[PDB]
Amino acid sequence: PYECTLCNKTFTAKQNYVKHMFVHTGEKPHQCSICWRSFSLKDYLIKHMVTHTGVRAYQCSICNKRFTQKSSLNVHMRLHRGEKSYECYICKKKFSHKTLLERHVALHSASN
DNA sequence: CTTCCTTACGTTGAAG
DNA sequence: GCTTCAACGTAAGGAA
Ligand SMILES: [Zn+2]
Ligand SMILES: [Zn+2]
Ligand SMILES: [Zn+2]
Ligand SMILES: [Zn+2]
Repeated sequence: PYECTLCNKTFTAKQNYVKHMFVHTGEKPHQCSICWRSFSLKDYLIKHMVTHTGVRAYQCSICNKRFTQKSSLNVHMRLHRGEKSYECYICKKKFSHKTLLERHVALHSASN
């Protein structure tokens, strides 16, 4: 029900509406006391502080590799699921089409 | 190729 | 019940 006069965007709650209008003001009052960069919202600065501490709190449950963020970990999860590959049950090689495995399995048949 | 690092939205749930 | 408002979640996309 909340709309931005400028960029014309609707928000569900008032919190994101109030924050969005402050970002428009360009003001950045949340400063990192290590590198002295400023940020418009505190939640942004909280994420920036990881670049100094080096903590990697977001660990994948599969390969156990840790990341600086959850967005970085979310996109990493798109790699543990991908296109399947057929497997010759003799030489254990992989193939990308069934008609390719049938032509290869038929090779093991002719010679033996 | 991945990952870092930035921003922008969202709902949930203590706490007045 | 009605307001925050912090702590998360989702995602995008150039930089490293
Ligand atoms: Zn706007
Ligand atoms: Zn800093
Ligand atoms: Zn993983
Ligand atoms: Zn084979």
